[PDB]
Amino acid sequence: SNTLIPLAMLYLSYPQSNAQQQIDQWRAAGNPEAGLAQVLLYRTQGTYDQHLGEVEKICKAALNTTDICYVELATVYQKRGQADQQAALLGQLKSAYARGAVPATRVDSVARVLADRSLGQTDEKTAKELLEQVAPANPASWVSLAQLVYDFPELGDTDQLMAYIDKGREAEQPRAELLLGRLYYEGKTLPADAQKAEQHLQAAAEAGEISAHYYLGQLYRRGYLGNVEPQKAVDHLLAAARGGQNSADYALAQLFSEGHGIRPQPGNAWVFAQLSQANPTPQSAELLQQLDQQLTPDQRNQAQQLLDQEKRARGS
Amino acid sequence: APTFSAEPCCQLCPEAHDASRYTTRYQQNFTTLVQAQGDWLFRTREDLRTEFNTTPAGYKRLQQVHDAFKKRGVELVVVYQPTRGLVNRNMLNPAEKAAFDYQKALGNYQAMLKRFASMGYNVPDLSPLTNEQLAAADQGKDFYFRGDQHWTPYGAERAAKIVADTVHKMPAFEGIPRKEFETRKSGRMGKTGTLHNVAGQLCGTSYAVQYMDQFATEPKLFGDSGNAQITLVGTSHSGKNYNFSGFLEQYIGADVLNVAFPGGGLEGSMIQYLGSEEFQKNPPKILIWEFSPLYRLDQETIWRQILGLLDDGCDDRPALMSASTTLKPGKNELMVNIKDLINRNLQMDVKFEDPSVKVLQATLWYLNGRHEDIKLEKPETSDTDGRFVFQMREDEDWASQRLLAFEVQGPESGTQKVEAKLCKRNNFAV
Ligand SMILES: [Cl-]
Ligand code: NI
Ligand code: NI
Ligand code: NI
Ligand code: NI
Ligand code: NI
Ligand code: NI
Repeated sequence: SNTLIPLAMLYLSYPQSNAQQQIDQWRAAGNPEAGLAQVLLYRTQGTYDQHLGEVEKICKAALNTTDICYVELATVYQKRGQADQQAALLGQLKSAYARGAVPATRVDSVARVLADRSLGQTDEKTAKELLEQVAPANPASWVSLAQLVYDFPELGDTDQLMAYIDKGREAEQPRAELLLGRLYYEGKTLPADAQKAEQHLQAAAEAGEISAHYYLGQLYRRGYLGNVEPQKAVDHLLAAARGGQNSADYALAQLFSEGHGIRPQPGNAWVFAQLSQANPTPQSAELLQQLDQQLTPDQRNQAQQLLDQEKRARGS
Repeated sequence: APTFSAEPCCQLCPEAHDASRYTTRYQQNFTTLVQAQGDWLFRTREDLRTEFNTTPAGYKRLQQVHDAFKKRGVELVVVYQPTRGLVNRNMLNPAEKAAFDYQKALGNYQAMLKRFASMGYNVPDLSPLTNEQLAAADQGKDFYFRGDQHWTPYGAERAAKIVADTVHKMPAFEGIPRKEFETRKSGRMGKTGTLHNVAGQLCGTSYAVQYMDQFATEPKLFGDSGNAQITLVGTSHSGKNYNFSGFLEQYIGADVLNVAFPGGGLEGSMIQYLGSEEFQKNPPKILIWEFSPLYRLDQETIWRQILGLLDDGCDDRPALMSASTTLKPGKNELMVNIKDLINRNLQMDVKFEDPSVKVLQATLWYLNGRHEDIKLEKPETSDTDGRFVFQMREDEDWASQRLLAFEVQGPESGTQKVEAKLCKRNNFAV
């Protein structure tokens, strides 16, 4: 029907109209999408982690009709450390995929849940084994494998990692270019190569990923290629910020403050520290206070002018 | 919509041209700093010198050291670093590029190399590396860091190629086992240069970190190797940071024992190695010695020590006088002489029980109150042997004076065990 869930999405997405009582009426009335709707309510109100047991009840009821619950259950079992229920769920998922009941991308997303360090202890080996079984039928999972091996070197060396990236770069997934850029940037599984980093990050940024912009900005800022390039750093960091990377704004405020080969300009540093406050940190406001006490009132007013002129980023 | 621009900051302030401001001893090695292209800085007195000479006493000592090593069965390869000016003049700004007399400095540098060659030293000719103009494909691989006194690994490699050419033409290289090596980029370093730091505190400014490739050299049934027969003595320039000994192994094709360490200067690494039992039980066929025009080559207290050590100090030898004493604060009279102990035939060997002793401050007493006050200082950047070895003085009339007493200054507090032997020199045998 796709009826109750889009309606709940409407009632929550713009509360210009209760929603929990409407879901309770749809549930007392026995409408089978009531539980999926209340799970959606939990995720949008930010209470999901407080009702994991009921999420399990709902999705274990709805599993055979609503394969997204495979991802939900897995999440619950990763959060609450339940290896037994997770083994059972993965068994039924392998079966469902064999029977043709669940698409390969659902297996991919479950594997990526199993390897999400932010959920608790991961099961990266099981994730690898699922991805390797649906990768031939779902090429995106090659990149998933490439990222898994990258975060978990346990499961593969750099040659293994590159084999994955090559099988996925046949689809030329921009994520693959981003991963190569990060690999040469971070110097973790290989010695850092700023030139190869720059090339693959440039490829990634021309294809969509604004995070490549963050990395390029940092690269020109520090000078890993041999020389600091101030304007390129500003341009790329600014694109990342205008794309939704918060760490970029603070970066720019650092760039206009620290010297290190870049001429300090306190007003623009001010603008960007203020922008960085969207997700504030101690260092953020501390830089902001130092800069603010360094400026005069007329400088502060001109800086507020740029601040307001930059929040006038329509960006939609 | 709004545009935000950024600028590269900070030509050297005019105040750094004021020689008045380099007052401390450290600052004196930077007098004075001049701005060049990019953030290349240069020290006028050391980087842009035109004069590479020493005194006749210096040349006589260098000759004696060569001949003494040769009697011990060691050939020496002198690596005499060309200056930052000589190599990277083309990064200078037009004014300084036109004031620097590169032809005169080049000629005098080559003349000092020929002088070294005249005494028997094997001298790799590093002048072809001066006036560097990198190929387009090597744009960032400058011989020297822009704001620091050390070569980059690329400079070290370029010097190593020439040193290996010299070693392959050397008869001593015969009989030395051959070994293949592989050298790879292994990581990246960031140099906050000394010149940039001094500039920064003189002008209240700040410099970017210069990043640079690090390199590593690995040896590639009974394929394991015996002991090195080539030893590298040197400074921080030969340390792990720049892989000089790695490149030497790679291009010589043989093992190289690296005994350099930062802070050793002209003589620290050498003095510590010569006193070692590695040198006395496995003396090398070839010793490569790395230094630069920065060091005065006429310090008598350095060469009295090196020459005493080349004669193995006072061991396996009858003692003329000996002391086994516990020093206390103040003056401590270790030995009092009858026998005609003639300075020119004598050496002193002093070992402290505590290997952390870095300074020997002592007095050699001769006839009628004539005395020599000595102060020997070990580098504070390496674990050293607590041992001080020195020939008696031989300049002016000193060579004939007769030795009467030897006393040593105690520690500021506490007590310290010391042993001292006075002996005759042999002629640099076993
Ligand atoms: Cl996820
Ligand atoms: Ni922004
Ligand atoms: Ni700083
Ligand atoms: Ni010779
Ligand atoms: Ni050769
Ligand atoms: Ni160093
Ligand atoms: Ni006196």
